[PDB]
Amino acid sequence: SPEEQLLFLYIIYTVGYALSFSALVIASAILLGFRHLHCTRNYIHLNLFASFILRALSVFFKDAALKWLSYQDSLACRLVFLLMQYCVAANYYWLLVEGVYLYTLLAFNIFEMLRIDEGLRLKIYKDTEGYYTIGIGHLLTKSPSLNAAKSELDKAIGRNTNGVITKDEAEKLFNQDVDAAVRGILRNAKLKPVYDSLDAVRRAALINMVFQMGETGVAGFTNSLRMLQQKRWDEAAVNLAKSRWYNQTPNRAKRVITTFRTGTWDAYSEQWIFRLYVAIGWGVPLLFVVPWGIVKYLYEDEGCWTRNSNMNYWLIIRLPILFACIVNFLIFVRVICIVVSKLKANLMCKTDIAFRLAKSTLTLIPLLCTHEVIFAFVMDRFIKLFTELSFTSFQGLMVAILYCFVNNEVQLEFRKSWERWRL
Ligand SMILES: CC1(C)CC([C@@H](Nc2ccc(-n3cnc(C(F)(F)F)c3)nc2)c2ccc(C(=O)NCCC(=O)O)cc2)C1
Repeated sequence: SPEEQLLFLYIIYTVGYALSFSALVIASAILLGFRHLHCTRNYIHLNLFASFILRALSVFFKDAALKWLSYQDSLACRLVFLLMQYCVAANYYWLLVEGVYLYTLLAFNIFEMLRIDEGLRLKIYKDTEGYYTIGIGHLLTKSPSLNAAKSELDKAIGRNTNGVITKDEAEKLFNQDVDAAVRGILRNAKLKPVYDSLDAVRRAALINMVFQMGETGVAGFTNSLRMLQQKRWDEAAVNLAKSRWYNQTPNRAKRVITTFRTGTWDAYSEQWIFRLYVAIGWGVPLLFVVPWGIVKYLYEDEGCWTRNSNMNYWLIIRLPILFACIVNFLIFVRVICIVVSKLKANLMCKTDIAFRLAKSTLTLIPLLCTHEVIFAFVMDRFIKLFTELSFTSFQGLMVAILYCFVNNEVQLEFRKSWERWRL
């Protein structure tokens, strides 16, 4: 039946956006409700959810305007359609930053963490403590002798020092120091059990302290190390502030403690980067959607601009989305090469955020960007192509699932909340 076909798909479409809207509002409530979930990774999710929520609001508003000159001829329809067009480009660009964020997350590590905290020295320097240092926090000896410090450095570099050491030589010594740090931890009775239990992020925080203080130095934090092993992050965060370490070097300690508390690199992120994501997710769509709207109002205005079959006016909304999809697939491929490298090299376990976030993002990219690429320059079996409306409707639901409901961190919050209720 012809009429039966169009009505049945209308149901699965509206229930698709009904299940998506609900799931996204609930998911967004979860990310906001629990304090522990307040990190840059989840904030990016909340903006991606909003773009799906607003898209659903367009669908419900269009449908709600059917109840009471026709709706096709009205200007209200063109506005709701223009808002819808905005949400779609927002989905694709918030998906872009979702990939860009992931890529940078895979590129940061302990070496990048220490290069920020320790800084870089080109020449030998006698620090406040009496120790001669160079490179990236490479302490030599406390011996008050620049003559012997240069010689002590000569043996530990290979060639004659003179005093000036190149950027490459410093990176070489930097690798030495970090490898020597992890060997210290694993050769310590009090540091191995906790290090083995920490995630890759909180491992870097533990290496960071050993890099500053020392193997036997950080082993003194008996009080903090125990509650770190027990997954009790927040209790250890306040405990680490009551330290000699925190009062001596406060700016560095607060960054390390945040990394312990949250398990993220937020304490090393620049604030302007997240403002550049919000300029891409919400800003760039505005840059091609409004000129599309203007030409389709001055030069092609006929039934909420549904008959988009004339001139270059189709291309100004389809080429920026194609651009977002091509890059999304380029990130898709690049990320996969990085993840399989880090997994093979035992740099990453399948238990880490970087891998689990890749597990979800690598799913959404070909899920949302495949259609746009396959039919790139086609303007426009009937029943079979009617199925695109099913996937686009459920799209928001799947985003809520992969980025919230199956997230391990949120599941911890529900069990931790249920535990408080009993005790
Ligand atoms: C819809 C489905 C049928 C498809 C989905 C499935 N997709 C998926 C699964 C695994 C790999 N994968 C493994 N290794 C690599 C490699 F090669 F290294 F890149 C990729 N890739 C893609 C999925 C499963 C598990 C999760 C998941 O737990 N998320 C929560 C993590 C988070 O968000 O915090 C997400 C998606 C389930």
